[PDB]
Amino acid sequence: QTLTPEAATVLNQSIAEAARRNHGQTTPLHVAATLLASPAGFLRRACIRSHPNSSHPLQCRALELCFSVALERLPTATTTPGNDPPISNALMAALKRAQAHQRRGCPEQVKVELEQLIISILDDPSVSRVMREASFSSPAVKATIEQSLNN
Amino acid sequence: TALNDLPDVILSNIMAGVSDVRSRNSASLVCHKWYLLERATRSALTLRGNIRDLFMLPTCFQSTSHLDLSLISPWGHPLTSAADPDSALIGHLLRHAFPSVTSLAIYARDPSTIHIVVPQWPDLERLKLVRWHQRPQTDAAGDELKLLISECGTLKSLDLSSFYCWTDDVPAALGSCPTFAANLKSLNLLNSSFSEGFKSDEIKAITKACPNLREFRASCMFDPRYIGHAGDEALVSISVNCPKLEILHLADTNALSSARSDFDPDEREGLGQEEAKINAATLIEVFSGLPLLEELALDLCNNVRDSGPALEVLNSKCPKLKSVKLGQFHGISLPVESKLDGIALCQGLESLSIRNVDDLTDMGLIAIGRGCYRLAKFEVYGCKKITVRGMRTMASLLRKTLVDVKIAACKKLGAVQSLKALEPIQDRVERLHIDCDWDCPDDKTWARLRYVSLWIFVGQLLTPLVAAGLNDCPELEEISIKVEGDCRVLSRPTVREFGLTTLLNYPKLSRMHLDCGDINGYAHTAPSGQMDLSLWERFYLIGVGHLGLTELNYWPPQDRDVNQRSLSLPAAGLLQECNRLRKLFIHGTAHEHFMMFFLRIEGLRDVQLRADYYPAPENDMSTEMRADSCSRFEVALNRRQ
Amino acid sequence: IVLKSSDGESFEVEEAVALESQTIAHMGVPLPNVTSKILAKVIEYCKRHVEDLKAWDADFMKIDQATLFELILAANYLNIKNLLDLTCQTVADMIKGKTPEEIRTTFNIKNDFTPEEEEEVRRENQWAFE
Amino acid sequence: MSSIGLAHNVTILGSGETTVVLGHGYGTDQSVWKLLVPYLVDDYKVLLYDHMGAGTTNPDYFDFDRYSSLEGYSYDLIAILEEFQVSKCIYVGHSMSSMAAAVASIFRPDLFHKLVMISPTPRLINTEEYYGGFEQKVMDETLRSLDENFKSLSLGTAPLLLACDLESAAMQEYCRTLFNMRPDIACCITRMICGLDLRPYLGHVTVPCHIIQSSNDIMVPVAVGEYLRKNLGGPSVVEVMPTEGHLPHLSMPEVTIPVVLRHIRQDIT
Repeated sequence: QTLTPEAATVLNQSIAEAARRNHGQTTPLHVAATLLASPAGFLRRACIRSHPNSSHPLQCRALELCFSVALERLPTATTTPGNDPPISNALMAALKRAQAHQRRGCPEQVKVELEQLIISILDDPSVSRVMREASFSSPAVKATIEQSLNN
Repeated sequence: TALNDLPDVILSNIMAGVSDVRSRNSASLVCHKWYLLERATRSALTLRGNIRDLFMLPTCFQSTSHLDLSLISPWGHPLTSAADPDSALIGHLLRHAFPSVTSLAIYARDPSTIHIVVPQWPDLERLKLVRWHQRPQTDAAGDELKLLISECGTLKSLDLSSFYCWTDDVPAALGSCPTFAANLKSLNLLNSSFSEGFKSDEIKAITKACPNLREFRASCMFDPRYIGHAGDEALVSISVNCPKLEILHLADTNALSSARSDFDPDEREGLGQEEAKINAATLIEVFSGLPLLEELALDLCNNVRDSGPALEVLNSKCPKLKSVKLGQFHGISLPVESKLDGIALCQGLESLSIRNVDDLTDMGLIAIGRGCYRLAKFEVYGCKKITVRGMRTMASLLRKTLVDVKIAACKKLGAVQSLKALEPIQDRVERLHIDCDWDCPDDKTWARLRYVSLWIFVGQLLTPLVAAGLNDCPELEEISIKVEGDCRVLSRPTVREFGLTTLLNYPKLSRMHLDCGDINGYAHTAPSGQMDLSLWERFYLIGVGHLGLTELNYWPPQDRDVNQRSLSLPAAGLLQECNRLRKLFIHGTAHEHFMMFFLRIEGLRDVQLRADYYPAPENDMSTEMRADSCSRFEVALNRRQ
Repeated sequence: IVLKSSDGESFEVEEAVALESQTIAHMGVPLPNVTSKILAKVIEYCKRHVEDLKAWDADFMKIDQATLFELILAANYLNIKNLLDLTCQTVADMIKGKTPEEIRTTFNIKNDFTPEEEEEVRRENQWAFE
Repeated sequence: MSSIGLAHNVTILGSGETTVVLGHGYGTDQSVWKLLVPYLVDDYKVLLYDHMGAGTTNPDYFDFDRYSSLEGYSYDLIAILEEFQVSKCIYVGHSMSSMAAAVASIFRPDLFHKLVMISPTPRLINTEEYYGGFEQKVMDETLRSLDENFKSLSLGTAPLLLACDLESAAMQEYCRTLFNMRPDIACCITRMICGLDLRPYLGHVTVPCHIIQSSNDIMVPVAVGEYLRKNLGGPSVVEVMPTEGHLPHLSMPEVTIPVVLRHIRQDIT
């Protein structure tokens, strides 16, 4: 309930994706792969802007590949799909980082916006490790997002 | 009970006690809990990497409060350049990787680097700027320093002791914003790279802009031959404008040189040896205006005579005084009969550094030792009249507290005489400096000696050191050797090697500084029948592989005319034989072929070429260093397994 | 003042020694969280602190690892800053100068790091000048 | 940029249509020109580079088969000139690099407008009828020292033999920089230089040459210059300057630089 309607929307979409595969826990990989979808999201433009080699379109789709195959390495859980798998402790750490980053950006003064959520998820070690072997840099795309936020 | 079962609060407390970076890295590999504790506990980080892969920066160091970006490879490379629009991203990058930075050290090669990186942390409290390269041209004075003044800034400490700039840049920047200058609680301008020190007007403006300075260090010009030299008026203005000073370090630029030929009055061709514009009454007024002073340093390259009354006033007017460093202050101790006077009345001193006192005699040393009975560190330089008897008696007087002694440039006190003088404190002294002078005419366990500093003239041998008296040092761990002189006039040494194998006498020796940077010779071409610097590097580095050194700092000798400090083939070959090396820092230049010699050392981790001298090589064209060579060397060293 | 151990043993404590511990000073006075040797080992150090020091401290800390753990637990319970910090520093000195496997051997810690995790942590560590 | 420009540390400075290419001698790098570049960038486009044997280049890129003869260096120079779109360049080279430039001009005359040579020599070893360098037995000592250094480095020990240990007191100056590379590369380059002989090819050089020599030089005889003026197939001029040492353009700039500039700017030869 501490998220904006768009952040909550993408979070429950990731939850639905996790329940489809019955893969134990809603890892940050699920929510990040959900970010890769929904082309209106800032993630696509950030990824194309960050890497000059990423200007090639299909390479961006390979990111989903680098998630999908990684998502193929998760043993499934013996539970009914009509339930919310317990979000991992790494996911909670990511959400707390998102809340903290939102807090530190307004010293004068909490619903987390989409972009901070994306930055926090990219901060996750597993997502960054997935992106690294795909030639993508999580720090680079985070910096690109944060610079674009200033506009 | 096991450690893992303890509450996490005391686990954080115990992990915070581990300041060794290597052991912290080891501890982070124990388990997940240990990894989290180490990552959330680490407070200081010195970044190690290349500019190219800065976007491979880890984000696990979210709790570091002190960040040092001055050692990013290539050393001195511009961290941020206006030629690349993406350089701004670097700012954000750093701001996102280390959000809790309160102290920052950064190599400020270009103004854009400052303007983009420094304002990232509004809570920044301490800032250190490093630049040994040339000053970029700006429209006015202090334009690059004006970039420090951020809106949400609260900078309290500014350190420019390694930041080369014009002395007009500091007052220009400090006068552009009263709030920034008023918030400063410390200001370090003690830079030896200034061509000439701060003028009198510049000192007045700096002090007037910063009325809240608790610490003030500056490289000033006291030579009266120049126009605008700092004198009595500047000191009085310092005392008036900054009544809260606790540390005051004023030195002539030449007094900060590494080479003794630049500040020693005897080794200068008649330079110095003339009175400065400093009176005893002026010093009395200055000391009266500074009640909170705790550390004082007046290291001048011009004489200040009959300064005894001022130092007597120091004791009564500065009760908190603990450390005094004097340069060419004469009449400091002139005892008559048995009454103490001068610095001998400052009974509260804990350390005292003395340089170039003509009046000082054995009785002066006796008076200093008898009066300053709390003295723990004593340094004397260039006193021609003191002898072994006075120094030995002074050491006996201070036997209960004196643990750090430096005896340099004393004509009647050589190596043997210094070691005989320090006999009463032989089992208590911890740090020791002597001059390796073997030509001075006229139960032995250094139980707690831990650090030895040696100065020796070029072409002399190290072998007599053991015979000098420094024989049994079970706890000696680090030795620093500095060699100075002009070898363009010397012939080839008759003895093949300098004698580093002598240091095999000390079983616990593991760290060394071999500073040959103040040797002037011929780099790649000698006129005729002369020897280049490679011969001397071989002479000095033979046997360095036999020592079990784990850390080594090497300063290659320089060719002053060509302004190069290149590593030579014998130097690289001999450093290659040090198998047990862990850290190797070379303060010069070396091309790729010689740098690749160091890959044979299996345990070598920290290798870098640090040209921390002025002027540093400006670009890859002017020297044999290339950015690609450094990057390839780093990649080859990290991938070693 | 007389203090009582968890097992029921009773010891005598000086007023300044009692004020050394924040918990004791702020509060018979039983102590059901410390053993008898805990008091027997902390009393002399507290008395000396109320009153050569380095040698006496080195002789004081020449104890087994389990005893040192009991001491740090007791200091945490008593909220004594000096004793807690000193003993934490002593235990931290055991960390330095050893490889991770040696640390696990000394402290009997199970290794749960997969090789990929170890590689990642070493890659992160390589960014620090040691 | 390109792979060729990165392998040779190519730097382009200055402006103007005329191009001056600076080729350092063996044992040094482009930095040896750091005193001459300021006098050129205002009215010339200066190209600096390091040949593959230089200590500032990647030792893995060194090809022992290709750089066993001067043709490898000539082809590398031609590739560098063509990669950066340089034509009718003025080549200023030090000893034994101007030979590579001359061979390249033989191969590609269009690339070179003039050649400025500092203490050049078509052959380093003196024969019975040729007095244009050093005796074979005096280069034998240098080769022996380089072989010893390579052997010692192979076994993991320090190479401790220097040019200052040579006896001739002129080989000490001439081969001072040959001990400034990796020992195996140094051996290969020194053997290639010793075996080099460009006397037959001198008649095929058509570009003008500006030979610059030191007065009564003890290392490379001045007579060589006259010999070159007899065998070159194109216009040639010779000048003598009161300098000494192997690197006059670095150690003695106040005398060498005016001569080099004069020969660069004057084309009549």
